[PDB]
Amino acid sequence: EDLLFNKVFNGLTVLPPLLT
Amino acid sequence: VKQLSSNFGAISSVLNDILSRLDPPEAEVQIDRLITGRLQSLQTYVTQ
Amino acid sequence: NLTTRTPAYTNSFTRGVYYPDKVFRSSVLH
Amino acid sequence: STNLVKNKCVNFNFNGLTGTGVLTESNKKFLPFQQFGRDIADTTDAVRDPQTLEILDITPCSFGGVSVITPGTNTSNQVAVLYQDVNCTEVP
Amino acid sequence: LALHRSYLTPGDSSSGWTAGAAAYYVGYLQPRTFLLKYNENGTITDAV
Repeated sequence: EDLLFNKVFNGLTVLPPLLT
Repeated sequence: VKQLSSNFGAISSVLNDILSRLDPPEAEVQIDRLITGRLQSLQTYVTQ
Repeated sequence: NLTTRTPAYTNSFTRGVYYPDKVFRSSVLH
Repeated sequence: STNLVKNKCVNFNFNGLTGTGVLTESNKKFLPFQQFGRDIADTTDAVRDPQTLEILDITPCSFGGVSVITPGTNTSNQVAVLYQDVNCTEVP
Repeated sequence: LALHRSYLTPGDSSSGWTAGAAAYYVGYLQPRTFLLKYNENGTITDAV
């Protein structure tokens, strides 16, 4: 998983995901 | 965000300038060009 | 006036680029 | 040439560029000719004050959507409100 | 271009001149589209 994760304004907001 | 920098046929792409340098009755034609244009860009993001 | 003066072309290799505007952009390709 | 204010959401008109933002000290090193600084997407995120030639960052001030958490009207009329994306020092 | 007149070659007004060393290259400009790469300090370090 660590190997996998590492390899991967104005009126606009990005809401956070429920399951961290 | 880029479509916020396109005139759509008004004098300017900045709402402050259209309102500041024009009389209130004739600015409404120019804002209505931006509002029809900016609304079309948001409808395309939501459909896509 | 002047007297007794005794054209070729050379390639301009990637020269003549001038800062187009007074804006500052960092780490951007514009 | 009205005096500068920092760390408050203040409308600003500099030498012909106008926006509303909180202006703070900037670490950006502007070359001498450059007047404003733009980030990707054509938004002005830096301005150099003409009077003292100092680079000041511009950051939009807070805007988040209040949401209301309700136990349900039948259970209770208590509610709790989430002001999204706001450090809780600017809510009042 | 500066023309050097010297005691060495008085000659006449036309012949009182020394070339010395000079080189000038004139290239005209045309409308073009260039992608300019700006580094961390804001210098244009490349273009295509």
